[PDB]
Amino acid sequence: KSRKESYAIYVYKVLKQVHPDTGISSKAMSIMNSFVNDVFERIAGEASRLAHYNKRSTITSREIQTAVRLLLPGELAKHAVSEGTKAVTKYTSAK
Amino acid sequence: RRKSRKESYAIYVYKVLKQVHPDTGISSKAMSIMNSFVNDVFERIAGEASRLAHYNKRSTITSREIQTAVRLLLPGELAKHAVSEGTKAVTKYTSAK
Amino acid sequence: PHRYRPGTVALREIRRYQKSTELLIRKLPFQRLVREIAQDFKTDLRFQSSAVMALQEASEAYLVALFEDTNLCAIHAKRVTIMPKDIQLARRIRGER
Amino acid sequence: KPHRYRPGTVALREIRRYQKSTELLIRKLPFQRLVREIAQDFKTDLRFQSSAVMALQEASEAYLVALFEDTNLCAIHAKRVTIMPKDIQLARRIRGER
Amino acid sequence: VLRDNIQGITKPAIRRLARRGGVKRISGLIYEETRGVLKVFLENVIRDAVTYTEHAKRKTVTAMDVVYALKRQGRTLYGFGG
Amino acid sequence: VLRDNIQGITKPAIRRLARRGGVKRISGLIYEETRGVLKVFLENVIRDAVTYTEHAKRKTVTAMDVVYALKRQGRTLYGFGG
Amino acid sequence: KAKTRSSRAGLQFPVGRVHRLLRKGNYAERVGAGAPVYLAAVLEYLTAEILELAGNAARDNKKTRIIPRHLQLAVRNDEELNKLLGRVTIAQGGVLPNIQSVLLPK
Amino acid sequence: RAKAKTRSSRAGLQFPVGRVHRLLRKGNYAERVGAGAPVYLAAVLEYLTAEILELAGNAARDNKKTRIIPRHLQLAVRNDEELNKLLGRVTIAQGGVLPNIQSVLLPKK
DNA sequence: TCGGATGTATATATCTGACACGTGCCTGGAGACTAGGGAGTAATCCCCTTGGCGGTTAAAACGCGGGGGACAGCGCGTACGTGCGTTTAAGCGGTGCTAGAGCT
DNA sequence: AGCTCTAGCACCGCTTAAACGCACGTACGCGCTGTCCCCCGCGTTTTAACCGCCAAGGGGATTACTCCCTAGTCTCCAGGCACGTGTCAGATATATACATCCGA
Repeated sequence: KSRKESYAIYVYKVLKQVHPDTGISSKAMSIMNSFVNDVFERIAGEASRLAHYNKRSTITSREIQTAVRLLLPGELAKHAVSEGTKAVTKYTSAK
Repeated sequence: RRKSRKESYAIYVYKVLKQVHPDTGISSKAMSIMNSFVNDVFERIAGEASRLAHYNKRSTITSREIQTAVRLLLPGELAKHAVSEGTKAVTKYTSAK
Repeated sequence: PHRYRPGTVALREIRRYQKSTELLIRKLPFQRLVREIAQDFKTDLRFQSSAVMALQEASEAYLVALFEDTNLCAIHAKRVTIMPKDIQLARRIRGER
Repeated sequence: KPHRYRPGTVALREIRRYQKSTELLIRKLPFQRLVREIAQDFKTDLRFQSSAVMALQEASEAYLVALFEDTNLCAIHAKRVTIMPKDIQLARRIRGER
Repeated sequence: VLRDNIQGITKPAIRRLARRGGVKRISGLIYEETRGVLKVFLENVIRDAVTYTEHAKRKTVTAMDVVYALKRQGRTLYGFGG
Repeated sequence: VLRDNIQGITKPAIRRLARRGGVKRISGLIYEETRGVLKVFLENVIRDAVTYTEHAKRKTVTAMDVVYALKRQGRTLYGFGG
Repeated sequence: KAKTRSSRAGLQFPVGRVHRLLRKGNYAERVGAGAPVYLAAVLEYLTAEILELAGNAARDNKKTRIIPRHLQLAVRNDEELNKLLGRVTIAQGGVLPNIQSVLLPK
Repeated sequence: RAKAKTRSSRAGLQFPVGRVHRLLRKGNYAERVGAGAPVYLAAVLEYLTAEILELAGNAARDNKKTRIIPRHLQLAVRNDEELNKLLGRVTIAQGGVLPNIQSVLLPKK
């Protein structure tokens, strides 16, 4: 289809939560969208390897959590894992 | 209990060895390296063939994807020979049942 | 009349080009070089305006990064003038040569 | 007086011998303890397969040997025969490891 | 047929790149060495880019083709698409 | 329990590695620099290997875990399976 | 009433889109419901980190619109984002201002 | 029923087309795998196997050895400019390194 | 030392095209329900990792002489930087087209 | 296979500032030298790596069984994405502070 899907709106919403007074150029937004897609591909890519290495058939939070710990550096991983686990905890508990 | 069958390219690597050097043998360590090499090159070509299919939003990996992955991953003349060998195999195979 | 000593303006140019984001290579000459190379792989190829810019952005970033590595090895030889052997060493240690 | 080889003569002989052979140059037991020591900082009471320790040693020795080659080039580039810490630091910096 | 376009990259352009790279003084031979290095770099990137174009059976090299080539060569470029 | 084992890698062992690397003359300061470099290398590889072991809920680090750690680290090791 | 999975998790990034991409990307035969929630949170967190450092760089340059320069500065100044994006080139990002002390005047 | 004949034998290949086909599916590289894909891939893998084994056998004879060992594989992969590029990021266990000394280190008269 | 030249920094004002905001709408996410087998549990086994003893014997550590190379200091020249007049062609605006990317 | 109509290609004309050739000085390449130190090669001392055999126990691999979780399917609807919009952020233009560099 003609319609192109991009994380623009979501990146913008995060920007508003971080710096509501600050805007973002279309060029900077293109970089951010490509950045999100690259990091997404890395985590999903490593998550697939983890499942295959264990001959598993489904990607779970453990694979994502492990991929994050492998791909992201020390502090980013620890902080990202806290955010990820919190989001999964709230999602399942809120129901 | 009995050990679970683990597949390996050992006998196939050996048959290829008998063609290039009938008098030459290969140690288990060297065979393990050759098996690792075959598996690694397999995963690399298959991995690039996957990206190619996804980039063109194709659902099937065909000889076109494999041929292109080979041209990308193999350097210089290795690509030309590999493409020729792959083409010869596929063309002759198509003549079979 | 007044004149700046050797290297005085060079240091000013370094600050200027590090503070500036614009492409340092002329767009049209770089585009012709891309065309000259592409025609060897396939005749009558076409390039999107964004594709030519993408090649230039990567090429300039690659060369700038290489010059930094080159400058570091030049300094290691207690020199300030970069020489071809510095570029060769950088590319060799980077594993691209 | 006893016969003595000139400085660097035996070094060249050592280079040839170690480049001709494929034997691992680090002692297995000291390296094995080092591996578990580093591992002990990540998870207590870990176990290591015998082949896992060998795999780490093969990679570690190959990495250091390759780094020493890059280190020798930058040392030679500075018109020096003796490699210095700045040679390793530069090789690693140019390799993008720092 | 375009030819001898490598010499089209002006001498100051190489200087500007070196200046951005922090190079204070540039030897007169760096210009030819830099042209040769860029020639090799572009050949490698264009070869893969054209390969993606040919595999897609297209005649126009798309920006995504260059990004994929750069991505395969471990020099992923952000800003030209995902 | 295990401690200071980094000093257990003897000075000749580093020399032998340097000799295989073709180094004809080695300054005495290289030994400490080499140990530090090796320590961070092993730390990066072991961290990933242990991470695969933990994900598999296993208690022993297998050769595959090491090969996958190395493979992910960007250096592939042939001869240990996979 | 339908409530998007992102709002349930308290996230802005679309869990639905991440779930669709995980399934359509053929990363595995199956995808657990927890995977897209966890992944969306990680992507949202890393997005916030980049935007925060980029916004600070923008404010430091007395600018109120993030441009590629601010993104490059943020990525290279952070000791961890530079490690994650060490192999990454940013369009129009330029380079960090840096001159070696050996080059400066006596 | 016709006599079962392996796809490898039909293609004139030693490498198992069936195994390559199974692995291409089990690895989930794509939703579908064309019958021509494993034949082409098996031929490429078989060719590259022959290329290394040919050079490795030559290195073995040059060392007066009849069995290929990791040393012969390393010498072959590193002496060939193209195989060294394909396996530049690859480390071979017990393979060692090429016997090369920088000319500047050798003595002078 | 040091004062003069003088590039960069900063404050003000005009402008504008870019992005911040609104809209229509439609498609793909959300809700609902199912099958069914992947994942999880439990019980078992056994093999291979951890640990110890013994001793030896090769390898490591230690001291030393000394030599050759690390490199501080110097010469000096020619190479590279700075400056200028020249002029080149890159960049821009505009017009023509139509191959061929995109979609059905 | 067919249609569309995008935008890549080609060309002209003008601008002007980047590119160039050249003048010419001294910054810096590096050949040469002194030297002293620290690294080498060797003998000696010694220590802990290695071999080898035995323990044992745990955790990895396996089987059996289950179930609850995900993929498929369906409905639904308002979230998100092209289109529309405009106003105000930073480019452009000007004024003008203030540090640094060089020649004396």
